[PDB]
Formats: sequence, structure tokens, C-alpha cells
Amino acid sequence: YLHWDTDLATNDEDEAYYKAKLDFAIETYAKILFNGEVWQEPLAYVQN
Amino acid sequence: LRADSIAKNLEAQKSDVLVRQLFLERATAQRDTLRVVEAIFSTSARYV
Amino acid sequence: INLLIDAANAANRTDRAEIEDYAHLYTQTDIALETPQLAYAFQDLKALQAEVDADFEWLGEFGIDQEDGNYVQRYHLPAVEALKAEVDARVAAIEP
Amino acid sequence: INLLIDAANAANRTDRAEIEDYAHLYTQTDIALETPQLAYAFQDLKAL
Repeated sequence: YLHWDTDLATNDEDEAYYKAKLDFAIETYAKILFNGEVWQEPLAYVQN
Repeated sequence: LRADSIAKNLEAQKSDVLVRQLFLERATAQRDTLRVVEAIFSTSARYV
Repeated sequence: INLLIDAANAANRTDRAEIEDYAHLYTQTDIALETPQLAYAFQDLKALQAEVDADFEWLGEFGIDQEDGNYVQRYHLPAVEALKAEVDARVAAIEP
Repeated sequence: INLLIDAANAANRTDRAEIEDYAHLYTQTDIALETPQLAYAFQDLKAL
């Protein structure tokens, strides 16, 4: 919440933000497939 | 130029973007866990 | 004043080089005494106001955040700002 | 600035007592660097 590794050297600190945004997007796209395959569609079939 | 630089560089120290990214990621995890739990409850209710 | 001073003093992470610890009010005289030298006290108060306004611009630098132990946290600036506004109002009151 | 400074420095004949040689700009910091301490530079300019 309040650490050095969060407010870095330059005021810009844009490269770290973009790297984190990339990692977050990768995780979100993987999670879409994971959740769709594990529980969403087995439930959707019964509801249909 | 110096006046504007001071004014904007001071304001760019109030906020820390990496904390806000961390909170966004936590909110996403909360959302998907929430829909998993809601599916559990709806499934149990229909089963009963 | 003194509580805000200590709040701002504890809310900084720099290595004392350019933003320094603010000394407590009235180092020259003891204002608890019945008859103190009040000119010294007003001098110290004006010195504090000037020092705060001077460190303001070093708060607005790009490269202040350098290293573990030399950097500026996001809560330092509101503490300094509250201290500055309070000193400004206090001086405006003490003038007449 | 620096060329005019050296022009004025070479155009005096006094013995340095009251009109002195002007030092070259930004003795405190190296402004060639990517991130210099610009407050020091502005201080030096105002001093000049």
C-alpha cells in the first residue's frame, strides 16, 4: 500500500505500469478460457 | 515554464498509479469469485 | 503548529539534504515564561514560514525520488500543505 | 549565455576586485545529464 516498489524513481514510472498492464491482460484473457471451460458452460447447458 | 512544471510535478506526487492498479486487480478477482459463489447459490436453490 | 510540524517531519523519507527537519517553535526563547523576548519568537515563526515555502519547490522536483531512503511519499505533500495554510492564517492573525 | 559571458569576461581590464569574472552557467549541476537538479540551475541563473 505504501512501499518504494510502488512509487519508483522517476515521476513518470510508465514502463512498470505498462508491464503490469500487459501481465494483467494476459491473466484476464487466460481466465476467460479457464472459467468458460470449468463451470460456466456445464451450468449453462442445464439452464438451457 | 518553471511555474507550470512545479504545479504539475507536485500534483503528480499525490497519486501513485501502481496502488490503484493493484486495487483494480483485486476488484477483478473479487468479481469473478463473486459470480462463482452466486452460481453456487443459484444451483443449490434450483436443486432444492 | 508543533503537532503539524511533527506530522510533516515523520511523513518524509528524504535524506535530510534538501528537505530538512523543522525545529520546534521558539528555539531562541522560552515562551512559557511570563515575560519572553517576543521579537525572537516572531522571527522564528517567519523563518518557519519562509522555510516551508522554500521547500515547496524542492517538493515539486522530478528527481527527488531517488533511492530507498531518499524519496518522497504521497502523504508528505498534504502534511506540508496543511502546515503551510495554518502558518499563513496564524501570521495573518498575529500581524495586527 | 555562455558566449556572452566570455565576451564580457574578456572585455574587462579591472583587477577583479569589484567586477569579477562570471563563472560559466550551472556550476552546481551538469545539465547535460538526463535528469539534473533544475532548481540548482535556476538558482545559478538568478544569481548571475
